[PDB]
Amino acid sequence: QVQLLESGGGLVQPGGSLRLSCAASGFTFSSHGMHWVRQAPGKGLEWVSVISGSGSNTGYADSVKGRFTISRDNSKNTLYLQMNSLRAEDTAVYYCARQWGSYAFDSWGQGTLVTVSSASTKGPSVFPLAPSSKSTSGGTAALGCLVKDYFPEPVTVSWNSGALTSGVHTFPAVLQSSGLYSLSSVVTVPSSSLGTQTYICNVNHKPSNTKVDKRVEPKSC
Amino acid sequence: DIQMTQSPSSLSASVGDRVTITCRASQSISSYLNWYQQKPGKAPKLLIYAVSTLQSGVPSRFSGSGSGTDFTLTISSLQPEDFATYYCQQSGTFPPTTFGQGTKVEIKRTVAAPSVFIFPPSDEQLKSGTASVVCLLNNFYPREAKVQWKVDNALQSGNSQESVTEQDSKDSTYSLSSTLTLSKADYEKHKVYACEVTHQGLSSPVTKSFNRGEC
Amino acid sequence: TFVCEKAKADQLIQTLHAVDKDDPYSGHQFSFSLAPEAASGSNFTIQDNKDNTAGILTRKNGYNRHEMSTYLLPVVISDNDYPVQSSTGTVTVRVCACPLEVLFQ
Ligand SMILES: *[C@H]1O[C@H](CO)[C@H](O)[C@H](O)[C@H]1NC(C)=O
Ligand SMILES: *[C@H]1O[C@H](CO)[C@H](O)[C@H](O)[C@H]1NC(C)=O
Repeated sequence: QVQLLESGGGLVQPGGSLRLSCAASGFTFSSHGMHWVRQAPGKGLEWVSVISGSGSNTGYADSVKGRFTISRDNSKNTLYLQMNSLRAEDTAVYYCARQWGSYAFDSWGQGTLVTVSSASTKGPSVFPLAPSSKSTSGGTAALGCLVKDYFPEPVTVSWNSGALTSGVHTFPAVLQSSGLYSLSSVVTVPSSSLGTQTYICNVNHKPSNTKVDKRVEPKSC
Repeated sequence: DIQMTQSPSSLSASVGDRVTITCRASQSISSYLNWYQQKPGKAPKLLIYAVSTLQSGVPSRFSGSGSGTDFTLTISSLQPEDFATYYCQQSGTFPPTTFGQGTKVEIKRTVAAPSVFIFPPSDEQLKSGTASVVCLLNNFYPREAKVQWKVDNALQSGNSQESVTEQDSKDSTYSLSSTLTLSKADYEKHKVYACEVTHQGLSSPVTKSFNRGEC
Repeated sequence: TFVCEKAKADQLIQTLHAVDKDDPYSGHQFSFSLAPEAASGSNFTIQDNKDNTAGILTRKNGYNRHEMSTYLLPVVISDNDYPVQSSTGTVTVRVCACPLEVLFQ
């Protein structure tokens, strides 16, 4: 039913500009106040901006006033957030949210990450974490993928194009001293399936347009 | 702005426990105090509206009360699915609207020892000058685990980075990934790469290792 | 509406319907809540069904006709716009030994 689909996030340099969008469906769009709420990595919720159903009445938090502009296209059922004069402190996951009553938020988008940095986009190197003859601790074996040296966040990892979900652990990225990110995605599978089943990690780093499908095979030594 | 302060910032509780999350306002607020549940990697979900209005599909074990400056969210019988960070929000003098800092709720569970696995650097990575040695600690409880890297039985420090997953939705365990980063040159200098694990679930530490080259 | 004396907690007693005579094409959704004066420590819980209906649930186990025979629940219906507009309808709940329209203007 009620859906809020976001787009537009990514890397932008300090002093830069970026536009976010929020496509709405499943409800009368023009009947709701629409908002932007952000969450800096590992931090709390910060309300950013409001716009009335008509699109005539707008509001801003003091932190974004004069730099950001909220708008809506009711014919296209789309909410926008035009960000300008972007600062390091603007780096957050930005959510669009539908107003419920007196400014509570009942439906939210999936979020879009906005990274404000002078550093360049770097695609990741994808290496296998092969299941060994020793790693077969009984009947359960572990295998994975190492997604190394990328910038900025985020990366997405799926196994066998979404077919494999159970036993999967995609770890939070770690920032290395090189200013580059590194994460690992692992899956525990039965040792008895290594000869029969193919294991491929589908790595996607949208900022650099990197799409890697790495086949994880037990090493022949 | 009106500042909202939650207590505690983090809490750990057992299935069946009556848990309370406090929300204090920097000034008296009316009744526009709302509660959210945010699961890891998800957007917040509205649970309670205007101090006490229960939302559709929200279990009746969730309830709210309070007035003036002090508000409460009560989970009368805690369930494994209630794992999330909870936020209070004041929305009665809008704009702006302000949120509490969040309360992470963790689910207490029986002790489960980790399954330890060690991964040698790939040949693809070695061909580029770097060696990343990965150690996996899978499905354990509690969160507190000690991972020690040993190269030829000598304890390593400053060359590793740990990363821990959030509580598993099905079994309330954690998983941890530790990476030991070395130059190809330093990696070629030693033979046995060990990952030693200390945890409440293990009578004595568990070591997983490999000798460089040989299998 | 009414509540029984031997009524236990989390019991549905009535369903409220938010009506806007000025909304022929069903474009408006209404948010339900108890008015500020009744929002804390009530003997009833409002559950917003999110479809212009809300349930009135008992919040306590047992009601005594002698202690309090009648409850006046002030129910707020609110639009979802900026600035927000609300309406209030008082529901009378009676204690007994053993559908409801709220208009938006
Ligand atoms: C109706 O009354 C309730 C509580 O008595 C709220 O104050 C609500 O905001 C009121 N609505 C209007 C339009 O004044
Ligand atoms: C009814 O309930 C009390 C007083 O009667 C509330 O103040 C409310 O605002 C009243 N009015 C209406 C129209 O429900």
